[PDB]
Amino acid sequence: REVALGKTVRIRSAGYKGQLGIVKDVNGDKATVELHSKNKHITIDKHKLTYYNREGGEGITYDELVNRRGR
Amino acid sequence: VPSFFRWLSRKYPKIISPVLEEQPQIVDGVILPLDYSASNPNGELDNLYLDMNGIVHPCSHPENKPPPETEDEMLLAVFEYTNRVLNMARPRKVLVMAVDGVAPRAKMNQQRARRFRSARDAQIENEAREEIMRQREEVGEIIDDAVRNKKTWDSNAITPGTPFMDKLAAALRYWTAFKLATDPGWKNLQVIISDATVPGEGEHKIMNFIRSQRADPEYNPNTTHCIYGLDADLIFLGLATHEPHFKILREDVFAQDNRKRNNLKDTINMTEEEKQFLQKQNSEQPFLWLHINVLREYLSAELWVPGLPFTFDLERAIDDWVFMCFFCGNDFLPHLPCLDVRENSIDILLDIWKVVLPKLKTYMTCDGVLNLPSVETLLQHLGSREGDIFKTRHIQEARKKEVFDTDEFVKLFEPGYHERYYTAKFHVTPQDIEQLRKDMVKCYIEGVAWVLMYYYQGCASWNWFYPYHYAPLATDFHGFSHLEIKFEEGTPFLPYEQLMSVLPAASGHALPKIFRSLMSEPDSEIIDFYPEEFPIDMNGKKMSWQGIALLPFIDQDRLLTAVRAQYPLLSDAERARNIRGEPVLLISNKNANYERFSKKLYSKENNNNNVVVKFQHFKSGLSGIVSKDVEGFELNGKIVCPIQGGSLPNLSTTLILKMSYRLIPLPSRNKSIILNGFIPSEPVLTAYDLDSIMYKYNNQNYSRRWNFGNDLKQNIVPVGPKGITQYKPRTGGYRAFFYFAELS
Amino acid sequence: AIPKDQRATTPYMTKYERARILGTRALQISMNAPVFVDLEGETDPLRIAMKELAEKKIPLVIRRYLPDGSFEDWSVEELIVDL
Amino acid sequence: MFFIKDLSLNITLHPSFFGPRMKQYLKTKLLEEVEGSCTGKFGYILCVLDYDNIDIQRGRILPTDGSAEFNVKYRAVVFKPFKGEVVDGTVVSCSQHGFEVQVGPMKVFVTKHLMPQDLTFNAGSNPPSYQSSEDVITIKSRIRVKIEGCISQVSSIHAIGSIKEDYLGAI
Amino acid sequence: STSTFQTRRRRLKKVEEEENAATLQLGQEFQLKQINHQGEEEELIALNLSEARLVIKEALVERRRAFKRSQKKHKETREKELESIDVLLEQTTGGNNKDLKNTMQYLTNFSRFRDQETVGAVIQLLKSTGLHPFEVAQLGSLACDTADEAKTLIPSLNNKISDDELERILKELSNLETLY
Amino acid sequence: MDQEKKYGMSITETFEKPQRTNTLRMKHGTYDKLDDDGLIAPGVRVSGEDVIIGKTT
RNA sequence: ACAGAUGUCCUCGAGAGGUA
Ligand SMILES: [Mg+2]
Repeated sequence: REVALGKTVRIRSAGYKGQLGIVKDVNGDKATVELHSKNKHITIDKHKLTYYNREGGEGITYDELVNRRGR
Repeated sequence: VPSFFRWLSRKYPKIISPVLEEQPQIVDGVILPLDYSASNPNGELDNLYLDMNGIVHPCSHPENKPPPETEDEMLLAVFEYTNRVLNMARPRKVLVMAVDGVAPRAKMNQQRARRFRSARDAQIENEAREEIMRQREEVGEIIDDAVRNKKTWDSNAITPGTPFMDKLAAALRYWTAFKLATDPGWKNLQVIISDATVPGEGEHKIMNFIRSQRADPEYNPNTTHCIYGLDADLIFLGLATHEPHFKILREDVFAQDNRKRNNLKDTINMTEEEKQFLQKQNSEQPFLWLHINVLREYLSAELWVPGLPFTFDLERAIDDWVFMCFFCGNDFLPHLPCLDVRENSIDILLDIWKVVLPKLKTYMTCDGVLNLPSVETLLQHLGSREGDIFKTRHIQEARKKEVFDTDEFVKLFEPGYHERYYTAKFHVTPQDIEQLRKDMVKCYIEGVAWVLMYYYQGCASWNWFYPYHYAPLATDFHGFSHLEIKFEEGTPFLPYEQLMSVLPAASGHALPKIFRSLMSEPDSEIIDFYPEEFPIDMNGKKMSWQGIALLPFIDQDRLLTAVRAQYPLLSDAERARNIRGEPVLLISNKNANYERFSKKLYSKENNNNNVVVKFQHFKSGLSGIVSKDVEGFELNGKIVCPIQGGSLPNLSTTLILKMSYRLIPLPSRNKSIILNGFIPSEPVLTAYDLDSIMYKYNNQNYSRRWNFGNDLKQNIVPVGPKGITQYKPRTGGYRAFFYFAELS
Repeated sequence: AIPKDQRATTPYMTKYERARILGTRALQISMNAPVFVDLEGETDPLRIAMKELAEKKIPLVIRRYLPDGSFEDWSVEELIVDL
Repeated sequence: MFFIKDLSLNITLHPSFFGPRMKQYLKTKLLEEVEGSCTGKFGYILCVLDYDNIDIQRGRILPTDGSAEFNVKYRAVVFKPFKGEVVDGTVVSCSQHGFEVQVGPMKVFVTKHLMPQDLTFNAGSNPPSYQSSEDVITIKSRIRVKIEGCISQVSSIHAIGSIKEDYLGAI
Repeated sequence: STSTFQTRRRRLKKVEEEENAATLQLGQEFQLKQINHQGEEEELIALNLSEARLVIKEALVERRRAFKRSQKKHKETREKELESIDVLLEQTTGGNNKDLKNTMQYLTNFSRFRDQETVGAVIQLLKSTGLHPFEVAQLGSLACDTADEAKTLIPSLNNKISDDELERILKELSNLETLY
Repeated sequence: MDQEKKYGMSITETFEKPQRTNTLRMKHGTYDKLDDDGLIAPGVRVSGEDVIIGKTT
């Protein structure tokens, strides 16, 4: 149901701007996104973080709900 | 356990409740007779409806021990099963007994195929058994001809109109009369019998009876109802009655899935110990409850939509849900190719409805009347969405992979299947594709309207049929925004006409001499409608018995001509069973209205069999119209026991009063409105369950094994009225102020 | 058997007795139970128990068991709390 | 035949009712619990006399939780089916199995092999009754029953009666 | 729920004795000289059927005046007896207590004696003998005509052989019961 | 280290990505990081109880 | 008439190497 599941995302704003990670568990509004360089998990709002492609490409906002797809 | 039961248990877990079956004490070998006037631990019960087919069917030709004796064994088994059910439920107001009878023409389309498939299976298994005996006799052993001639019970022979139905109906009346006479707790109980002569499918009769009991101004809205049946759609049909005090009783199929099924050979290995353990284990059969009052709250919390021009009504919310569930799957129309699993498509259809509701400016259905443009938009949205569902289903089937065969050659996953699917049913011609698509669209719309009317406002056609075997594919009913549906009432089929429309195979011999002679002759006017080899079996996905037949339909005019030709030379005694008949109501000797009935009918008035009495629910209950009995019952008489070898003592007619019962005609259309003065049940749900049902849960994902566990910890749920006031205290004052003060 | 009021134990409260009464009162106040003192802005059950014990307003009875089996009942209010 | 005993029942009072009226709370709990109880050891507690007399003792607080257990000392009328005596009862039901003789708050069952061969089941009369020479028992009739059942006290007691030998009739 | 302390090796006595038969042989818990709550050595009561009705009626009226004064501070023959019993039971006990109606009806329709003086006379007459209170209760509850009928219906009465005083007090009970 | 065991003759484990439908008793960890062969490509960040080798029997 | 799947933790005895 939730689009944000297993898709590589980039953290925007806050103290982790520009970081790359993969969201593992999503519940309610907060989304748990792991970190690549850092071995820790940070929970942030799904709307704030942008969405990228698994292989690589342009980044998009949380408008994936309208598109109902990836990339 | 069926897939539907698993789906409803996963989505709605609290609806499963445990039962409390009393075990009579055994002291010094004797068995203590359990009391009936004692309070029922499962809550107070007033009305109990029983589908007699669902009891007489499993008892006969069972999967463990077939009845060795004659029909007497089956009669004893059904009698003890009914006694056990009555002692388990303990009705206090009215007990209803109904068995399947004459059904509308739409039901023959699938019932005929099912009966023919069962007959073919019986024939092939009999041939295999005969081959087994032939091989066994080659060794040198000798087997008595009685064992060889000991065939099955011929389950196909159990059809309305047969003498077996009359014998069962005669036995049932004696059983209920004996129960009323010998049980002091049945003083206020009223028993009605709806024999196979009375038309109905067993459940539609119950729906008509409950709508007729709701056809009285003084009917109490707080009365409780129970319906017992093995059918899966029974639990769903009771929701449409709009009766909050509803609960469905049925056997625990969770345990019966992996219950005792050992062979009889192993029962003698350990002699007394193992046989005693086995007979103690199977003596108790667990059951479960299917309460609908709790399910109403779940439906309310799941069908809510934020933003709507109209007003959100709970009663109207259930109407679209029940219509959609019937559309997805029912025993009247072929299954849609898109909706084959019937479980995973429910959520897809529900979210489609949720997303289309803001676009529409009106509800789905209005008291069973289908809104044509709204349903057109709904099916258009489904067809737009059906492509993704079809692609996902094809991908799943391909991953899983990695008698005519038709669907395999269709290759629906390849693009351009619109004509490929139709080629499996018709020829490769362009204009014929459009013609058959339009015909299928019209027929499907008419059938949907007919089933909605039948399940909401009763039978309206009695002769409508489905002249097709394959449902149209996705993106169906494209242009149909101009048709107006108006069904015409038709006379119900006669018992012989219905019996031959069921079309039993050549193995069946329930027909009289004339009909079997007209059938078995090679030069028969309707010989084309009766196959012998039956090669019409065709898989079409699924497996085992789920395949459907492809045999040609039966013309009504030819069957009518055949029955009218065979009627004149039939014996008068056999022709005397052609009467449609009416339900028979039985009351105790000390009933509240017994004095009035004995003073009005069967009394010193001595009217010429035309006086009728209409009484209300204020006194005793069971509102309706009573008429003089057409049987041989009379005052100061005796009733001969038909069980013979059952050791049942004879009874007099001064203990039980017998009369013909007629349902009160409906003044207006049966609307879906909660009656005034209805007392809501105790609040049991919490906001946590509301949020759980509002958020999409992927079968709980087995995160903490919450699906299965302390199921017995749910305990019993209180039933019946709770509190004099029918309105919950919101703001207000006085009583509400005191409640707020005592709560906070 | 109960030694009337010719008791011979100590007229003071032991540390174990103080701990046991404090724990029992803390549990009772933690659950929905009446309080016989003026909370006065305290919301921890243990501190409420100590406040109740400050002026001996705890309706608890100590049963001191003799090794033989006899026992004498001592009221909380009559027990001197010096520790 | 009824007995007056000095039974005792233990009630675990919750701390939520640890007020000045906990005594009356225990009193009403004892009334609502003990009345109508079909205890196997004793039988039926029909009623408790001397309500304003029953005394409670100091309640021991359990180590596990704050709930206190009270050992009340009450006295009440107890009815026990017992075994090996004659007793008078009134029928309330009849069937082919037997007649449901009722003595006080009891329903003693008589099986087929209990009564003598001078009783045959029939439904000719208005009440279904066992009819034979010089024996007339009906739905509502006088009958003397001798109890020889095994009671089988498991959270409830029962009784099985006999009609053999004279004096066990209407009289 | 017990009223007697453990004694005489209750833990593992196995089958100490068979359940009570006709020839007396009382049970383990219903033995004579029961333990009294305040003290000890209290004999079993001698309570008959008619005495039970009077006792329960007295308890009912005592509780009736009790809660009647509490709420005030806070603020023919068989036919007449049945109505009075019903209106007394409707609010005194409360709750459900279904079994109380049946036993009250049994006491009312089988009341051998309906006067305090009558029951006083009968138990002052029965206290002369040293019979088990169980025997005297059955003797005063069920009316009897012949000595052999009393012996058969009420066993464990073989200690009386003369049957002269037995006939005398049987006639006394008969005339007292007919004097109702 | 992981290995394939040949039970009997034809009951041999295979390295492939399992699914919630065909396979039974799957682990609580995620499976998206796996590939068609059931082995995760080098250079992919992993954490927790994520499945690295996919084997079914 | 009717009826095709899931419930979360598995080792166990040993051996060896180390930390306070
Ligand atoms: Mg059906």
